[PDB]
Amino acid sequence: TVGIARKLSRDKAHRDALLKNLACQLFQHESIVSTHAKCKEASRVAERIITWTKRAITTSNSVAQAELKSQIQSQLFLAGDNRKLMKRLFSEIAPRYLERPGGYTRVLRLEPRANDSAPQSVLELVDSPVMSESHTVNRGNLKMWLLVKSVINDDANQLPHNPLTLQNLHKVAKFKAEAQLHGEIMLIKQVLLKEMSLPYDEALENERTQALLKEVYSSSSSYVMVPRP
Amino acid sequence: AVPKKKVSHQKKRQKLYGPGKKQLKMIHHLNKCPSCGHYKRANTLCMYCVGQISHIWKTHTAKEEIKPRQEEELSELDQRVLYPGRRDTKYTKDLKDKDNYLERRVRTLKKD
RNA sequence: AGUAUGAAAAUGAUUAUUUUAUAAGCAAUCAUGAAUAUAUUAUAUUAUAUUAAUGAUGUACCUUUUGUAUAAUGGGUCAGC
RNA sequence: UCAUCUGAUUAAUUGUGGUUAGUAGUGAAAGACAAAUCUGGUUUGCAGAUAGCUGGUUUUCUAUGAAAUAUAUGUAAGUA
RNA sequence: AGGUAAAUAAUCUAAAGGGAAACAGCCCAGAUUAAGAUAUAAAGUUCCUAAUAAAUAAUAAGUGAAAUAAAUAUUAAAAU
RNA sequence: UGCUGACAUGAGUAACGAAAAAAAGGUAUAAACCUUUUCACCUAAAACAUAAGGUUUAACUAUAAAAGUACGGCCCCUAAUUAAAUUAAAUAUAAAUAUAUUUAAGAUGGGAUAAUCUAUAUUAAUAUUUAUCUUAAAAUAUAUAAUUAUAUUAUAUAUUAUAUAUUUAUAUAAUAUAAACUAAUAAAGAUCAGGAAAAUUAAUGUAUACCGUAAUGUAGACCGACUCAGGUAUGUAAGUAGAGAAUAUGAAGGUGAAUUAGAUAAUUAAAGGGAAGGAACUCGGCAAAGAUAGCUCAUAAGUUAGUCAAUAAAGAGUAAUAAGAACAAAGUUGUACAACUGUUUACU
RNA sequence: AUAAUUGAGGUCCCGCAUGAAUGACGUAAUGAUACAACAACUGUCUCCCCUUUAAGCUAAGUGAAAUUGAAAUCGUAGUGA
RNA sequence: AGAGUAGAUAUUGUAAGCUAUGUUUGCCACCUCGAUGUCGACUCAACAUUUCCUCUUGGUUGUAAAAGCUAAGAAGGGUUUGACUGUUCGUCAAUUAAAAUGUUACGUGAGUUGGGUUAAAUACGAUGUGAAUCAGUAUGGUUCCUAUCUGCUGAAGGAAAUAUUAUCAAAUUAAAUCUCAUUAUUAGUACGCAAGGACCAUAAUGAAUCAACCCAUGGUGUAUCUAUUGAUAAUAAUAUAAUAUAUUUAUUAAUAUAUUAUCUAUAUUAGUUUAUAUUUUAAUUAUUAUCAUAGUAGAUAAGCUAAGUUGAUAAUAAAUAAAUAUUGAAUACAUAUUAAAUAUGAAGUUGUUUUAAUAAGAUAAUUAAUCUGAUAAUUUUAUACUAAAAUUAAUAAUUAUAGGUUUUAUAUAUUAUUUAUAA
Repeated sequence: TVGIARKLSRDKAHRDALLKNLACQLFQHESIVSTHAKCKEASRVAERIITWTKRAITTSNSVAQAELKSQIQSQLFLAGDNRKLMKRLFSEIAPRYLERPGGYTRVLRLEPRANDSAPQSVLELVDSPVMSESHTVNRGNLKMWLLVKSVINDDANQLPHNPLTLQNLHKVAKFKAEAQLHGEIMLIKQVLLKEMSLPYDEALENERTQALLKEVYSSSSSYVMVPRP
Repeated sequence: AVPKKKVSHQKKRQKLYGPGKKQLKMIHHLNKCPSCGHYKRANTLCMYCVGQISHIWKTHTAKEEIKPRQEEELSELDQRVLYPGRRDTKYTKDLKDKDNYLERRVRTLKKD
């Protein structure tokens, strides 16, 4: 009751409802901006919900599965824009995370908001699809977009990629088919380059992407450690 | 409960500015953004790049505006007859001039 | 509640000089190094000026009182009246 | 304000309007009320009421320099 | 009784200075403006803190050394 | 505690005035504005109609449309009441003026017709309160020259069939729900004995004045020096519950606010829970605690005879057996004093 | 009556200084009046503990107040209106 | 003087005498008389010692013992809970080793209470012709303040450092701490006529106080699970209906999914609501959610707590107070020294012990492909903010801060009528 979670200056009933709302909004819009503390708590709920959904999907035990389903239902507000949220959770969202052991969200810190000095953050779903089956781009996966923008900038400058950038790319890849990842990167480039107004010679960009993928995939002192005399 | 004397210039100033707690600190923890080579806070996203990405998302993931057929195919004269102009209130006018009271985000300096 | 003008003060910030982190009180005067500033006879071993090294001595003012540092009284401070 | 307690068809509660007040009405009577409060409102005027009381009373220099006693005083915080 | 009632003297009151640790009234002494050599007053002269050296007793308790506490007991000392 | 002005100090301190927020987008500008969606609070209201009041506060300047019938005013008439008014000599009086009478004013009240729409004009004559019981009657069972039975009980409407007039007209019988509530009715209980004041036909008219009309009204749009937890009149006021406008919820509606974000030390307020005690506290059980139907029974002593006492207390049945909404319901007795129900120091 | 009672009730009557419409005395009923007793119940207490919310604390925004001779504002003894 | 068997000085102590004290009742008016801290309670104590108990010790025909009485040293520790009373006080009960006496603006409210004394109402006895009055009695009755300075409690930053840093730290200093009870043995011994009844000393209990801790116990637990009442709003599944795709098929049936929907309209004599017929496609189970004080109730992990657990009273020793001695002159004697030598002896003292503060000293590195810190991020052992501390791995290497996950365990409450696989 003290120390188990953030209190967030709200009465228990209100607080829980707020958290549910945040979770619903995260599932609907695959990224959302909010205050840092709220985002942190919301992540805990959303991740829990995702795991329960995964458990329901997997389990052979019928009673267990039913219980998981009931728990998931309890943890959401299913109305208006979130009428078919349960369906989405089972069919669209939870199947992304079957291999991933936890860590389905990422809270990314922003510059604190000016009017309030409140620490601001971006709660968002990990490995959200950047491109739907229709020829559009999807709202979400901000980190990936940022990475690709950084890559583009490095290419423009004719500089080597930073170790941190490479590490991030590797992390992104870990639960991604290589060809799919490449195609996503290419798609992101097309939009990003146009926005920034750099020229998109396609074959060269593809080659660069391929090169970036290759280095990611193929893995390759002051004090001396000496035994006791 | 109540101050016994007029607090002097010295004693108010040493109270306010003497302690380091009360002073402002240099923001040493700035560093370069990898997407655009500009200043940003450490362990923080660049507000320009994330803003740009948000804008891109908005432009792509855009719910189409509902233009009713009957109003779209009105004649100009007919439209004027139906929906004439009006004097807006002082309050309304003030609300309309958003650039007076609404702060757009500033761009940081380019890192060296 | 005219129009100018306005280096009037109180008061804010900043800087410069100078002093100040082992020293205890009307915060000044006097003594006395020191640092700095300016100086068209500093000839200088100069002069003045600014400045809480430093030591001595130093119980705001006013009213009212036999008698006040008084823990009696009035005043936040300056300008006008 | 909240928690509580009490009347809740009556000597009830309240709306609109009127009447009674500054020697002065109203008062199931408390010096209670008469426009944020009365042993008697407010404004204006008398009017610079009056104050043996309290405070204030502004530059400089010079020379002299007290008393706190006696007497009388509805006088003893005053005045001769 | 820092009391009260007068008498008398002085100071204060209205008097700055030196002394009495500090000090309205006590001890000295009266600032016209300086200055600082010469006498000094009251009071002091190991240090703080201006400035000294002696004789002769007596004390041993820090008595005492600028705010003298008694009847009485004791131990001494002279003398008769 | 001189006055006026300026500016200090406390101090960037306390505070930002009951509160539920989220997101996404307007809008690569939004804690604070708009839109959408989620959540929430109010709901015999924070809703919908209104009265009064007011810097028009409004969905606004291209602006709050009225011949009258669930429109008000204006207008007609009065109440309380008012009045340089009124009546050789109305009476009285330092003046002012006062009184009495007349007369004119005075809404909080009265006031014609009307959806099969309605016609106000000029002229001639000539209701304090309170109740709706009983009983009786009509009706479905019984039973079918019965007793029970429990409900029905004055009104308002359409329909059908007639019947009278010729498809209107009206009468006539025929079927037809529970609860509220309402209006016209009737007949009726008490003592506290219950306003004022403004013709008729007939004839002839009637080319329809002005004024309020927004929004706000349990409030940020009036009164409170403030966008002030105060004050502020009226009818409505989903349903489901219930005796009920109590209490829960809350369909719809309307809100979510001139501070946010974190944090939740000591400490204070407002709550919840608490082992063994059980008033040991303390001025004093102050505060808090305590409810074994709320219905139906049943209910003592005393006594002014009034279930006053009394909602008695306990106890009982309906419900309940581990417990498992809110709301009403909070013991008894002695004494002083006052009979009572009431009144009083608006702010000790 | 309590373990134990300046309270309470009953009673006594050298009534400091009761007494009859300033009404006397005694009941019932009533009382947000006052005092006391019992039961029941309790965080009132032994003895406090824990938790929830609003502050308090920190960041951002706006931004008071009484006060105030001037302050370079220690302790103790002594001192002194 | 006089008690005290016999004796003034075991204990007693008149009248007078001399002081002290500076608490009280006065007295003085010298403070302000804008000092309530309005006199009592509570909270909190600090201080004195003029010692109540506890430790040491003299005397005590009035010390056999034990109780005592009395006096010295001694303030280290400790010195109470109720009934009544506004009460300080006192009486009383029950205790305790004892229930000391004070000072501290009759300690203590810008910290509380407000019962008393206390203004405006009021009545009672008495007084006055009366208004009113009273040391009378009685019911009632409004207190404020966000801390500026000093001070105190903690906590940081800055800093000068016998000159760095990381770290380990001593002397000291600032504090704290220091007990006490009871039974048992020693012992029914000493001692006594018995009746009783020990010193010294030691152990075991306990007491009070302080400290730490959460393994258990109890508590709480707006973590959470289960149970349940009332309204309400969902999601799903299905039924239905319609639109839009797809499509068996031939526009349209059909097939499929997707969405959307579950109304509505009219009776029943005014209105309202409900009920049923009418109208219509206008649906009957899983599972949620909110609200109702966390809706109420039974449990309940951690945490924190105390009812609980654990620890501790800090030795030894040094010099001592009072007091008890040895030799011993001055002073043939005598005399423990206010001579020289020589001894004991206290819950006191100094130490010790513990806590904090500091930083002498110490080991170690010294311009940095990895120096010591700091800002930044993730947190907690820590915490108001700070401070402290954990971690910032991703590298051939070697470290998990937090969340998430996962595994075990706990909680909840059903469960073998079960869980999963055969073939």
